[PDB]
Amino acid sequence: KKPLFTKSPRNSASCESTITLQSNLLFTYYKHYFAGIKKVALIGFPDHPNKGDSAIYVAEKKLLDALNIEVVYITAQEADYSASELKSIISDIPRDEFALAFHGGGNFGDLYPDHQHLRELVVRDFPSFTTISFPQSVWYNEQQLLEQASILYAENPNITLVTRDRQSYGFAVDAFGKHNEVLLTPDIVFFMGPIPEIREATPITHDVLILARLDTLNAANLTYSVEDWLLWDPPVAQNPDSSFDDRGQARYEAGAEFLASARVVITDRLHAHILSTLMGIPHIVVENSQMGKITNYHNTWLHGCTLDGVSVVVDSVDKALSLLLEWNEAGYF
Amino acid sequence: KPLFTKSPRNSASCESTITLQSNLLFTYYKHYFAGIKKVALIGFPDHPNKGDSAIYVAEKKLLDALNIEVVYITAQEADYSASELKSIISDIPRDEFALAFHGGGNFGDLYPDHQHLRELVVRDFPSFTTISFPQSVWYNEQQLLEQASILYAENPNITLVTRDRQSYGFAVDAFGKHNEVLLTPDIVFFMGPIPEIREATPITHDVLILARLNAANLTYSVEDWLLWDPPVAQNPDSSFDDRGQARYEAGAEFLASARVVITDRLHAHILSTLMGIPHIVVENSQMGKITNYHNTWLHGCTLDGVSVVVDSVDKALSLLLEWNEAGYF
Ligand SMILES: [Zn+2]
Repeated sequence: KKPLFTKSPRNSASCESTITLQSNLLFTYYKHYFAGIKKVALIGFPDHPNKGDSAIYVAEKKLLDALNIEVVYITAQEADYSASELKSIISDIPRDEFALAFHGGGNFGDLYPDHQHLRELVVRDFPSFTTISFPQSVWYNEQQLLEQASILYAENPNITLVTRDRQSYGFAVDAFGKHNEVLLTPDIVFFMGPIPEIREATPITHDVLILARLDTLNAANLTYSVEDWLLWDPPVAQNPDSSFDDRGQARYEAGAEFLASARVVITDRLHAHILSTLMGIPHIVVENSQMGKITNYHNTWLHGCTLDGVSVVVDSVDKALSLLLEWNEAGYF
Repeated sequence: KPLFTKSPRNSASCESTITLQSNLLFTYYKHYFAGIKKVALIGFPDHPNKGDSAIYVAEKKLLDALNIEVVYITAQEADYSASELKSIISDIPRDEFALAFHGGGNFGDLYPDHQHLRELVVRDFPSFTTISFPQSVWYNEQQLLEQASILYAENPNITLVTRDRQSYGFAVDAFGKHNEVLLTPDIVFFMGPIPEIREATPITHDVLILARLNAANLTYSVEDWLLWDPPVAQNPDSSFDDRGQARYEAGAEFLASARVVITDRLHAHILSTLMGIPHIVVENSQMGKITNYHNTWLHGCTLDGVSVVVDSVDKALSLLLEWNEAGYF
């Protein structure tokens, strides 16, 4: 009953509506495109410390569970991929009940040839199945790399590409839109819905958390942490005998608790921004890169969460601190 | 009972696609019309184009489904009255009233009057929930784009809805700094499957060529659905609703008179899809008048017996014959 953002109740209603909209669109799109599917192989599981990519995995599980679809196989990298093992797993499954699902996020571009290569390997071993991605960021600065990657999608018109932001959508359409369906949906993590439970369960350890690149102790009676949520990793994730699911769950929960430790967050990471929004943690986001790592997504989907006490975007970390103080005297956290 | 009876398996795929588009329209507009009870429709198409009138009826249908009443309609500047609209909304709470821009292809170089009416209405009535029905949007001329951009920059509350990929990309680059821009299906898909009017209309010709070999035994008509107009639409004492309804129904019956349609019009293509009439679509222009929309939304209706796109009218005839011997119509 109570607002997601306590301390900014009227503005909270607008962002809660926006969360619900994104969650419904995800369901509506994926219910349709997974019609008839009962079992799925997940391709490109993020077996590495990035908290946002693991949160993407958990939200993918949640959506698949909501559609009564079972994950019967997972591959992270080429090294752990086995065509024989996957061939045997799907031998007993009717063709129209099985799909290939590409793990979403920012794994489609110049910097991610291994992720693309795994997609190529799996689709060519198992062609003519319902094949679709979870919502991706997509961009190639280099034509040569784009031309290479385009052959897979041209030769397999059944593959449906899902993008999560307007710039990725426009790029995907121009590059692959002749042969493949291209969609624009929200980021899958919004299917988790409001998750204030974890905000309330986690004890507050600092007043502010700075999850961004850089110091200045403006002593307005506020403690702060300048930690990075990359690098460090839950011990369970470091275990080789642990399952993919265990690693992804642990990394998601760890990342969520990490943000919950503060009353306000300053961040330049998209999924620190997304998760804080879902948990009802007030936060300022810093767009300090070119490209648009934050702003491409934000301007596509989150206009309704762009409010005082909820979430705001600024062009620098110094601007974030200034606004933080206004929020403090306003009592937004 | 399939929508496309002579292509039952392929019909299922296109019916799903219709349902998807209808649900997205509802989901988006339910959200963005939250709290709204009454609406003024701006840019009503008071002219013979059948597709634009079909857009109007679908707009009515959606508004009715959200329990929203249309309390005012303006087609052109000549019939617009600020005083009349001001008095109509005087007793309505601010947050219960919205301005709704009539959708379709009325946003670009060729449509300065449509844009001008939008400018007039928003500046007389600023700070209301303001949103468009799904539009096609493109400006070839920078000078015209720059002029039209001022309205949307000065009124950040306006939400722009586009109906295709290219329009969305254009709208985003041009207006995306200040305004929300959406990509939804074309509003006419909220009508859902309408085979009733296909079944009610008697077949007059075998083929209808609605665009710019004969025997083996196929009759054909090369009519244009512009120009001619139901007599009720020509009546000045008729209401906007009557004209729009009549023009929609007339356009629908016109397509229903054939067993197959060849067309180069987007809404002949859309309506034929909804009615379950097999048809071939011809993309004979440069702009992508058909293909921008089709490739955004209708991959699932791109099947034999349902609907196919080709680059010329000659190609359409060739495929028609394959469909005839297959028995797709
Ligand atoms: Zn004028």
